Amino acid sequence: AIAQLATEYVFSDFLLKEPTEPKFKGLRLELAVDKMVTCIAVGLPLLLISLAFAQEISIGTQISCFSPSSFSWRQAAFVDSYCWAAVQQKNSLQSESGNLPLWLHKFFPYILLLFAILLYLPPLFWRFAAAPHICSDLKFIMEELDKVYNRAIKAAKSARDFKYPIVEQYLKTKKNSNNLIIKYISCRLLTLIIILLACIYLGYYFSLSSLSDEFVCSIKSGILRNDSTVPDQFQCKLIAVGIFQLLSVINLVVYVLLAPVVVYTLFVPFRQKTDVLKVYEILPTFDVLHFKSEGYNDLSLYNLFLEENISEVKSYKCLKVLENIKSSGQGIDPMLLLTNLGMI
Amino acid sequence: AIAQLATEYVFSDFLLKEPTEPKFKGLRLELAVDKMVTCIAVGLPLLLISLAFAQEISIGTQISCFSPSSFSWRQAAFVDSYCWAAVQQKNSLQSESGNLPLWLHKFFPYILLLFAILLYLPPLFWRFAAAPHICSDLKFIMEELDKVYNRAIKAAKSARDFKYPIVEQYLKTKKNSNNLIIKYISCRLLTLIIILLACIYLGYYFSLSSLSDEFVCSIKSGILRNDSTVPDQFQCKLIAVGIFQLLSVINLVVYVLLAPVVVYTLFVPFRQKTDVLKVYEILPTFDVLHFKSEGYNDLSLYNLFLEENISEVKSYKCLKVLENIKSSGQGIDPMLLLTNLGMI
Amino acid sequence: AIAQLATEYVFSDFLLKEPTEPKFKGLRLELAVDKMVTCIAVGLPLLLISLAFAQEISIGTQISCFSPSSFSWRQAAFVDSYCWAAVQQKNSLQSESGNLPLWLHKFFPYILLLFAILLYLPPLFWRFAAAPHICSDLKFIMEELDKVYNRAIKAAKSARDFKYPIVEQYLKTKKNSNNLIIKYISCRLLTLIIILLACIYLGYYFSLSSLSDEFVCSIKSGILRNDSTVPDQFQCKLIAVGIFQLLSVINLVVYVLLAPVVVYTLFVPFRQKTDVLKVYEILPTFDVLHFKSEGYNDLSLYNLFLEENISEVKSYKCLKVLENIKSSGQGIDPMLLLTNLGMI
Amino acid sequence: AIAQLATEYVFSDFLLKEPTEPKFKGLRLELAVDKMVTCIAVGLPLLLISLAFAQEISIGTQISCFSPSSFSWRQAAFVDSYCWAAVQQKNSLQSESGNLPLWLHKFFPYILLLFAILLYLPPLFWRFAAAPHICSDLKFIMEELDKVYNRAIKAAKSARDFKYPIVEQYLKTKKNSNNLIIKYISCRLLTLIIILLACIYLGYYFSLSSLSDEFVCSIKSGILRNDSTVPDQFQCKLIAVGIFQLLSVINLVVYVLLAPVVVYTLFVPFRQKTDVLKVYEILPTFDVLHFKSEGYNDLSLYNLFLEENISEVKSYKCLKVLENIKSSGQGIDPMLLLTNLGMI
Ligand SMILES: CC(C)CCC[C@@H](C)[C@H]1CC[C@H]2[C@@H]3CC=C4C[C@@H](O)CC[C@]4(C)[C@H]3CC[C@]12C
Ligand SMILES: CC(C)CCC[C@@H](C)[C@H]1CC[C@H]2[C@@H]3CC=C4C[C@@H](O)CC[C@]4(C)[C@H]3CC[C@]12C
Ligand SMILES: CC(C)CCC[C@@H](C)[C@H]1CC[C@H]2[C@@H]3CC=C4C[C@@H](O)CC[C@]4(C)[C@H]3CC[C@]12C
Ligand SMILES: CC(C)CCC[C@@H](C)[C@H]1CC[C@H]2[C@@H]3CC=C4C[C@@H](O)CC[C@]4(C)[C@H]3CC[C@]12C
Ligand SMILES: CC(C)CCC[C@@H](C)[C@H]1CC[C@H]2[C@@H]3CC=C4C[C@@H](O)CC[C@]4(C)[C@H]3CC[C@]12C
Ligand SMILES: CC(C)CCC[C@@H](C)[C@H]1CC[C@H]2[C@@H]3CC=C4C[C@@H](O)CC[C@]4(C)[C@H]3CC[C@]12C
Ligand SMILES: CC(C)CCC[C@@H](C)[C@H]1CC[C@H]2[C@@H]3CC=C4C[C@@H](O)CC[C@]4(C)[C@H]3CC[C@]12C
Ligand SMILES: CC(C)CCC[C@@H](C)[C@H]1CC[C@H]2[C@@H]3CC=C4C[C@@H](O)CC[C@]4(C)[C@H]3CC[C@]12C
Ligand SMILES: *[C@@H]1O[C@H](CO)[C@@H](O)[C@H](O)[C@H]1NC(C)=O
Ligand SMILES: *[C@@H]1O[C@H](CO)[C@@H](O)[C@H](O)[C@H]1NC(C)=O
Ligand SMILES: *[C@@H]1O[C@H](CO)[C@@H](O)[C@H](O)[C@H]1NC(C)=O
Ligand SMILES: *[C@@H]1O[C@H](CO)[C@@H](O)[C@H](O)[C@H]1NC(C)=O
Repeated sequence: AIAQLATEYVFSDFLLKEPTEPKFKGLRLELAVDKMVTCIAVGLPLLLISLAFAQEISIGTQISCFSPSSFSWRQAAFVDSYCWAAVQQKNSLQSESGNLPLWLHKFFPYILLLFAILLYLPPLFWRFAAAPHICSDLKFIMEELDKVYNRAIKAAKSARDFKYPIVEQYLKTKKNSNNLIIKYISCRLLTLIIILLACIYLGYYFSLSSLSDEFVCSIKSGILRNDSTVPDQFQCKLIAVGIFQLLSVINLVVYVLLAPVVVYTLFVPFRQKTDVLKVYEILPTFDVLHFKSEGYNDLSLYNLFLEENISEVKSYKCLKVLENIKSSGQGIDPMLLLTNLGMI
Repeated sequence: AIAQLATEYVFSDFLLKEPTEPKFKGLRLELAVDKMVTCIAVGLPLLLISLAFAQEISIGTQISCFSPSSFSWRQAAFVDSYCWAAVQQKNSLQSESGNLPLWLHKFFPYILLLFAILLYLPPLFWRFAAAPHICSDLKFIMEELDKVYNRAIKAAKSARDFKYPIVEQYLKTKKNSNNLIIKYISCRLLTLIIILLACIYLGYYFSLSSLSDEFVCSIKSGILRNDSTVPDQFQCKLIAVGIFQLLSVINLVVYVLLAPVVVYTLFVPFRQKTDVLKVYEILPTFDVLHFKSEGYNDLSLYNLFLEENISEVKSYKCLKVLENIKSSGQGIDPMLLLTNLGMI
Repeated sequence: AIAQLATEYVFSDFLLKEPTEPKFKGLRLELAVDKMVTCIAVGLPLLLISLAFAQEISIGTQISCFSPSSFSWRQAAFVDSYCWAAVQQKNSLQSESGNLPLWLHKFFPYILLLFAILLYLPPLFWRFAAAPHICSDLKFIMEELDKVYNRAIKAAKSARDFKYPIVEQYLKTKKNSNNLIIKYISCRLLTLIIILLACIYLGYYFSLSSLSDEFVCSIKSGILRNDSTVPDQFQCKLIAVGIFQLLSVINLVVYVLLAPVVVYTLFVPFRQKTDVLKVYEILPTFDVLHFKSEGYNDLSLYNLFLEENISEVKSYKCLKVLENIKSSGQGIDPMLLLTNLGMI
Repeated sequence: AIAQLATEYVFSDFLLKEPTEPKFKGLRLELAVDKMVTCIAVGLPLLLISLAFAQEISIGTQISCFSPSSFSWRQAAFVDSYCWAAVQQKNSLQSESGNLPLWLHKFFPYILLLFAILLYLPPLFWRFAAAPHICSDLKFIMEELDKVYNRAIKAAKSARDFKYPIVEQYLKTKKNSNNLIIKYISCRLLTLIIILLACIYLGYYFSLSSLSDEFVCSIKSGILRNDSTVPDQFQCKLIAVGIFQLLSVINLVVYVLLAPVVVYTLFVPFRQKTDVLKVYEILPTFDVLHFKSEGYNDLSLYNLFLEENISEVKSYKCLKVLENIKSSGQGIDPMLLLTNLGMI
């Protein structure tokens, strides 16, 4: 039913499932905006496919040819099925709009499924190629941040009663390499191109005259070519073409609204803001150097992933509340850190 | 069946599922009133869609055109399907009420699903954008309250046998920022606007003459335009239009009753009452300062979320019972706190 | 529905399920490229089979013979079923394209299923014959790497405050044996041959005239051979043949794009690059000798499997970050290793 | 659907499920070749049964008798059902090929299911009679091997810083008894005989003229015997007989390819090679005596089961890597064993 399709595709965790494995425990591995874009671009065409053939919106068979009254039920069924299979056969049918509109009307669900698959492909390539590496690197970075926070609080407590910046060096090294950012931009660009092509196709499909679904059909090949009792042609109409056009314009609207989001996603350096690591600069055990901005490198992408999935880090949360309290400046950062006692 | 739909949509945890993740363990992340509003506004139109096409209420096909007796079954089926697809084609049909009523009668389930999706969108935006931040902040606040309660009871026990207000400073800082409250008000306002538009549409749909479902249909395009055996027109009726109007007025009543709730929700400062933190003011380790009221800021929203999901805090429950006992004044707050022995 | 099939076969973990057993905990046991190739080559033909007979794309029965009007419904049904069963019987039918096109049109789903099974066979043979051995060997290798890393860090810590290369000897011994690599190459080659044969078949099927689906059928055997009221022949058409050809060309395109991937897979020594063990050469407890390259031996395959599933090793990750930091050369490898404190 | 059947029967763990009980944790209890043979021989005929009546390959009803035009739909249905039930009644029908072909055409699914059940019976008898005993014995043997390995490594460590061969005596005793091997050979031989009988039946079924499915049917018993309006006979055809023959030849090919595998399985002593226990002979605590070869006794079968499910033993894996390293001979077996430190 329509409501069942809605529950499956919008109100359920459709493509929102976290990786089912212990390797990525709590790691999104995909930005929220990218996940939203993929979920829409994939589950919208599927939802429209399901809707267009819902038991309520669908009168019945997808084509009716209006055989003569003399024709029996199965003769008329032969006519309808023959014309359905003959939309491909150009000789059989003669339609003013041509045969491409008939092909599109017959295979619209296939085309929507193709667009959905093509849009799901780049996210899958990301999740299967560049996701494990970033997951491992980000897990190491979070562990290092937790360890340095613990060491700093222990030092502060000892004072009240190595020291090498490994994480900073690793981030600096990531500043050079750009394979991950190149893959990310390539997959986003392919998604954008697929969306644009889908928009072109949907606009063309919705621009039809709405009468191209009606085509003339001739079961006059073979032994029936010279038969007399059979009329030279029939009036066939492809039902649900109006529904297809409505859903196609809906998908076109959604995709044109979505494309600016993908373009904004492509410009990762601009998105790289609100320095996540700036909060850690007040730790004595952490060097006061952010050095993450203004670069078409994997460093900006790692900064984005950190700003996305750093809320799960207790040390980061503690430092964030310390920073927020520092806005008033009533107290002292080391005193607040010592009082917090948030090692684990 | 009707009962199955009821069990799925009203008697089950439809959209009442808690976040399936360890990050939010026991945190609602959504006020009870907001959750009720979203659940109604989403699962009502879906329930009505399912009901309108239930196997019992539905006689059968959604349109019947009453072809002549001479017409065969599949000729009549062609007529019915053609008219179903031609509700869009204005030239084919001539109805007194126009063609918009026919469009609405055909696509009412789609319109209800659209309203449900549009009403579910703002809650989803909230849960995916502003929910993680408030979850982390509120978890930190609850942990700080538990820790300060433990410290105060330990101090009392030591007396019988830092001290910095970090949580108060954090709340004071939240008094300034307003991004969360702005997002909350924006999503509530969008929900209200969607509800009002849905009410307008449902009132228009229910105000129809009830005879607009009957339209005249002409299969007279193409080779059949000059055919003689076919009548110039047919009498088609869109079945289930009365059911659609009944369910639409039901949804209109529900939404007009719900809109005052959304308006009341918009005025969060008025809702900010029954100070949750007032109970903690009797703790020696906690400063006697509430400072949370009369502000279009995130502080009021945090106060609401606390008053919502603070019952899970054992220290808060203990302080609440101490406060309630203090109404009589027979005993002493520190003595009762020491006797409680409710560290964990 | 079409969307359900898509969810099952592309958006779900179809053939992507990890081995359901404690023996292989986190071990892929199959390279990512090989898994992708198998998943495509298997779940594409199945998806096309499901699509070709979807409730929306399918008009109805797969063959209609257009019995005379005098014929009753069940007489026409007998004609259709007889011709469906007589596509095999060459005498009954006379078609210009022959009888092989009719066989193919009738049994296309069977042929796609056969290709899917034949393509799934070599992966299954691998997973049931050569997977347990490589799993055990690789688990031992990872355990040895973890143990040597722990010993090296313990030695470094002791200095700050046996020694036999068992793993290196085992890898060197693997350099000689080649049964695993021979099995891998044989299964890949069989997969490639099956893909090529499938491409040949699909090209032949798509090269048909598109009118071979229309064949002449004669129910004139037995008592009906000399019957007069029955016409000497009927015009039968195999519906969905156009859909079969469309999906067959789609599968042909996918398989021709996939075959280069399989050919590249066959050349494992070229794939053996980015020495995984090179990072471990900086450990005092590990001998400085890689000795893994330029060989049609199981050593290259083991190197590939290591480069695939070594990210799960904490010691390997730590050594990798040490290597990446060494690019700048600011610090010292032993000092960084001591500071890391990543025993477990 | 066809793809669903494929997923259930070839791509899923059909009859590949490990024993669902804690008694056999990780013990196959069935050789890989035997499991493959059983899985094929059982799930192939079931798959063919499901395929032959798939919603796509099946035109409709399994028999059509071509009643006269004067006959009504339910008169024709009576004719078809009567002939379907009268394939057994020899007097009613007169077919050139006889009545056995009609029996076979009607009950082919039953015959395939019978063959599948008969082939599944011997494996079930094994798993319910001789599997628990071998499971217990093999678990004891693995535990003894682990214990002796632990004792030997402990002795080596003590030197660096009872002694009775219970397992060897148990294996020697198993050398005498042969009940398990006799049961194994009997079940394999019964499986082979069932496969041969199935091949005979399938060859006979596929050797039919392909026109035996067409039989003459006479509804002329009872009050209708002397009725005039009813024709003396009808032309009935059993649909799907061609599909049955195709699938039967497929099953015949599979079974003839499989029978050599079963014959090779029967010769267990030849399969008994690559002495698993030879690796343990280098342990000081283990006597240097294999004494397992060249015997129609349970010892060879136990050797096969060990070679199958010994990879799960850490001590065996360690000894195997020690053996492989000994190929070069660079080091010493006791030194390598001491350095390994693989007690558990
Ligand atoms: C997804 C991508 C590939 C879709 C590409 C656009 C498709 C949907 C449409 C939009 C405009 C279309 C073209 C418009 C006009 C003509 C001229 C005609 O004489 C032949 C077909 C041809 C050349 C059409 C082919 C298909 C076409 C290119
Ligand atoms: C992503 C955005 C830009 C998509 C907007 C849809 C655009 C591309 C659509 C809307 C209307 C469409 C046009 C409608 C009609 C025709 C006439 C036909 O003979 C050739 C294609 C052509 C000229 C179409 C080309 C594509 C088109 C311009
Ligand atoms: C969800 C929102 C967009 C719904 C908006 C209201 C819809 C349901 C209805 C209510 C009143 C309607 C209008 C009433 C009268 C007319 C005048 C007529 O000559 C053209 C249509 C037009 C202009 C209608 C368009 C659709 C309309 C605006
Ligand atoms: C949220 C609350 C206010 C909704 C209450 C429903 C109201 C808005 C409904 C109920 C009856 C409706 C009217 C019924 C009939 C017509 C005549 C038509 O030619 C134009 C629209 C118009 C004038 C409708 C406008 C909307 C309407 C006034
Ligand atoms: C999967 C593998 C086995 C498929 C092999 C190719 C199949 C699909 C096709 C492609 C070309 C075909 C051949 C083309 C021409 C002829 C000549 C004709 O007089 C008899 C059939 C015969 C000999 C065909 C047999 C089937 C054939 C070989
Ligand atoms: C893997 C790649 C190479 C596959 C590409 C498809 C090729 C092999 C296909 C496409 C068109 C096909 C041809 C189409 C028509 C005929 C005529 C027929 O009488 C014999 C087979 C023959 C000659 C086919 C042989 C195979 C063929 C050449
Ligand atoms: C599974 C086992 C039992 C199958 C045994 C073979 C079956 C399928 C077939 C193969 C050959 C067949 C026989 C061939 C010829 C005749 C002679 C005829 O006048 C009576 C039936 C009889 C005697 C057939 C009986 C059934 C038969 C034995
Ligand atoms: C396991 C292997 C050997 C099976 C190979 C199938 C063999 C046994 C099949 C293939 C063709 C079959 C023959 C086909 C036709 C007839 C004629 C009939 O009047 C008696 C049975 C008889 C003589 C069949 C006996 C069995 C048969 C020889
Ligand atoms: C049909 O009859 C015409 C008469 O002109 C003839 O040309 C044609 O070949 C016939 N077709 C068939 C299929 O017999
Ligand atoms: C139908 O016949 C009329 C007669 O006036 C003619 O004008 C019209 O073009 C014909 N239509 C078709 C589709 O042939
Ligand atoms: C049909 O009648 C013809 C007349 O020539 C005869 O040859 C043939 O044998 C008959 N067929 C049957 C099945 O009785
Ligand atoms: C049918 O009529 C015949 C006439 O010869 C007679 O012999 C036979 O008994 C009748 N059968 C029945 C069932 O009445």
